[PDB]
Amino acid sequence: TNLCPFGEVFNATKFPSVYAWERKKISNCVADYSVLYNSTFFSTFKCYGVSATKLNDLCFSNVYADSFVVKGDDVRQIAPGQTGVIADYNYKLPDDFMGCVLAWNTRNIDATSTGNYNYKYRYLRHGKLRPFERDISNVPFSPDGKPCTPPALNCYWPLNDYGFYTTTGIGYQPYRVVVLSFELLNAPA
Amino acid sequence: EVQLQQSGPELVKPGASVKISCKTSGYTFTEYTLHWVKQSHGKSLEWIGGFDPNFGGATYNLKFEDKATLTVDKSSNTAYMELRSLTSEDSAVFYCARGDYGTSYAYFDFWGQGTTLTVSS
Amino acid sequence: DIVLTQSPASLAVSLGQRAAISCRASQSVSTSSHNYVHWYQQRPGQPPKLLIKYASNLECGVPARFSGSGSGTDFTLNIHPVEEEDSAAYYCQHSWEIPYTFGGGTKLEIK
Amino acid sequence: QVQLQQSGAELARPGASVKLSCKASGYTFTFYWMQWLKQRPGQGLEWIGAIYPGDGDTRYTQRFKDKATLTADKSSSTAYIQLSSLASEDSAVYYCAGGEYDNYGFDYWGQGTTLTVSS
Amino acid sequence: DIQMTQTTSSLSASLGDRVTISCRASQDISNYLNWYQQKPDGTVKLLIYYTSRLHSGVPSRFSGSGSGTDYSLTISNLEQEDIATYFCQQGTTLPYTFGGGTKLEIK
Amino acid sequence: EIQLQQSGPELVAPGASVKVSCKASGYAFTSYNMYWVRQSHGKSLEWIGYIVPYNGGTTYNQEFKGKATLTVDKSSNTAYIHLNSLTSEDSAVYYCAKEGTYYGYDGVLADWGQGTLVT
Amino acid sequence: DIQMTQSSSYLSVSLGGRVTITCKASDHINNWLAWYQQKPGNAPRLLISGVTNLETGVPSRFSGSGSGKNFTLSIASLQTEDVATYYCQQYWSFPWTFGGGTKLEIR
Ligand SMILES: *[C@@H]1O[C@H](CO)[C@@H](O[C@@H]2O[C@H](CO)[C@@H](O)[C@H](O)[C@H]2NC(C)=O)[C@H](O)[C@H]1NC(C)=O
Ligand SMILES: *[C@@H]1O[C@H](CO)[C@@H](O[C@@H]2O[C@H](CO)[C@@H](O)[C@H](O)[C@H]2NC(C)=O)[C@H](O)[C@H]1NC(C)=O
Repeated sequence: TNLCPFGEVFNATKFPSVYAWERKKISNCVADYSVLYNSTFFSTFKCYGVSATKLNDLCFSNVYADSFVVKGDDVRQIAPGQTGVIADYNYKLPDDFMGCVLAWNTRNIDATSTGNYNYKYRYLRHGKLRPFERDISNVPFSPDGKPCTPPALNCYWPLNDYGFYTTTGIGYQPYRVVVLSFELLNAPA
Repeated sequence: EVQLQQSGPELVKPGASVKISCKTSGYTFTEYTLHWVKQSHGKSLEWIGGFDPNFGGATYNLKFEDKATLTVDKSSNTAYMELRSLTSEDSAVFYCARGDYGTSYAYFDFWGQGTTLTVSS
Repeated sequence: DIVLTQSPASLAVSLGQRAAISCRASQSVSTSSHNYVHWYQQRPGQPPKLLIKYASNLECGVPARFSGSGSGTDFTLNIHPVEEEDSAAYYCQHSWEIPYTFGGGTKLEIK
Repeated sequence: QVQLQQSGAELARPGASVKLSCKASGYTFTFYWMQWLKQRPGQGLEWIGAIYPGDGDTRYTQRFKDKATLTADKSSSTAYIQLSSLASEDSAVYYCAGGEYDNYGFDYWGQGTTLTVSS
Repeated sequence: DIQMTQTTSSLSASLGDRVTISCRASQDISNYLNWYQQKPDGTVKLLIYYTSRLHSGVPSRFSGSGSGTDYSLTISNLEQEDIATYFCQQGTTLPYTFGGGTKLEIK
Repeated sequence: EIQLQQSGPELVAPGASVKVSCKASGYAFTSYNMYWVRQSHGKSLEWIGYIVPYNGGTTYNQEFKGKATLTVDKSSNTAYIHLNSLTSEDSAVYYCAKEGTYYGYDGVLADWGQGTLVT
Repeated sequence: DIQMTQSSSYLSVSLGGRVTITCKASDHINNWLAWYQQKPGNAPRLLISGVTNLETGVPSRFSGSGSGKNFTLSIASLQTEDVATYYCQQYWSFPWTFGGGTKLEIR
């Protein structure tokens, strides 16, 4: 009677880039959990903490659905642990997690023949970031702390572009991601 | 040549919708996208929202998310911009601009003649 | 979102000198590879037209007198040879985030 | 850096209502919760209620169910608790606090405003 | 509601020694405890967020430990700057609750 | 290339305990899992469990709850299985496997070792 | 413990023919299946991830089919290498049970 808005966040037309991932809280509905069981559409579908039979248990306090776009080589970093250029600078999952990580290949949409330069990823930042904390600030990095303005002496801009094409391999093709996170915590539904 | 055109201009009194069209010609329609802008008689431009004919969906600016919707017929290669709840501030030009391939658009290279709305009584 | 301010408001130039329209951004726009700002001129009563893509590259079908500059927050448009036809409104456009806003707009008047 | 600027001191009169504040700047406000804590003078903190400013979802405790009503505005990046039906007992210190992952503690804390009810 | 009982409400210690603050829970909180510092100005900051020593931007003289239902944090060598009140917070189950706190002062 | 290799062939009298390694080389070992399947001579394939490398958390099929204790050594990228209370009827090859580098599902194995053998 | 069995352990089709291997399911698996292949003396290799997505780096004769409970796999025509056994595996429950196998020996 009230189907949850999985039909908005999964089938969207522009996922945000991984430095500026969004989040849509979903509550007070009924979750279908049966249209995302196609095994040749998605790729990963790996879940920690709970099994992949979530149609029965109503882990339904809230479900936070983050979503971004990563390169094919580093969709493995969307996982607990996993030190790397994506996962300790852009989106750090905590060590415990009841979350569900889903991903899928989108060479058809997000990659062109001339070259996509619209998705970004922050690659160089002062230290690690904690679980679930994002950064959107684009100020130029300098390894001393004091600020620069590049192209001056050995201090660059803290972002890069994925550079998506349609001629490259699998590992450089875009993978759209959506990360659920069940947060049961003794609430009403 | 790249041929973009809209329909004729129209005036509608406040409280009624309007369906602007944009017919295109000169390229394969499913490759490139279409976008729309608005500029109110001496002010600056602003981006309304684009359509992906290949993927099927549509994206919007958050400032225009309610009053405008986008709808495309793929065979006739016409996009149907449509507004509702028109007031005096929705009285401006309306261009039908062409971007790049889906979810990679950065510059609207080729444009159309543009239609003007004037709410009246 | 991101708002673009323009300076000067109405710059008047003559044929022997150059015109400098300065489009300053709110936050930083550039990455290490590209610079995400594109330009547009608009002759009156007519739709706009692309001049510069990605702040340095000029389009095909240009009179080769339009070339941009700047990286970071500061961006500008250079017209070193000036003649009669480029008396129009000139617009800035950023591509950093999904909502794209356009700039304010300056005019060019010749004595 | 991330700071939670909070309101200054206030004075009130019994039977009235006070609209407090908690300004959040430096991190994204629409994505995470925001908890409200009340400290009696010389006792431990107690959890009043939490608000998710993405759509105004709110979770109160059992004691403070009818005294406090929480609301927040997205564009101002502020949260509002409005204490209601004030008696002489509510003279305390009110902390606003919030963080990214709520299992791993409330990281960001306000300065802590105080409130009194006299004549 | 889970209640947590800091049995000691005050403490006295020297400088440079090793002090220890205990905190018990009513039911097994399944290792979701975290320690808070309240300096006497009014500002409150976090020290450790998981039980066993997961630090968040703090000098390493604080090193909490303890598992199950009985927990404690400790300072290896004291300093004159961190004489404050220390709270243990429960985070297993909403509604969250806090401890009574132990006040610190020189010997 | 992704190169996994176990130890040499093994042999033991019943009632004893065996340890056999599986050295991983050619990728980042803290990323993928390490699976362990069992295969008797000319028979089907039967599971033992899996092990996450960075965390050390394990999960066993309940056939082998008191027979195998999985462990791992993150320093030199070597995974182990420590067979305990072993008897006959265990005479089988023991493969160590991991998931595909671009698939991402749990049970799908796409990179196998050579194979040990026990008596 | 969900189960996946095959009908025949032996199936003999001559070279250049057309084979059909089938694996039934005990309970319901949505769409999640995998196929394997091992010549004796080696380790098995992944063949068909999902029901009909071929693994990259294989001949394109194979194509799985079927949904619901019943599942199958067809080869276009045999060669000198496709004389090995084939395991049908699900990955929908926890114990990812394989099949009984099916050997294709030349008649
Ligand atoms: C996204 O779009 C797909 C279609 O491309 C949706 O899948 C359909 O779901 C409806 C309702 O259950 C079915 O009737 C269709 O047969 C499905 N089509 C296919 C091809 O699977 C999907 O539900 C949408 N939303 C999500 C959550 O991904
Ligand atoms: C699961 O997803 C796959 C891939 O999106 C679907 O297979 C596609 O189906 C459409 C419509 O029949 C075809 O036009 C495509 O060519 C198919 N692609 C592939 C890779 O085969 C499949 O139908 C979906 N299944 C379910 C359960 O909806």
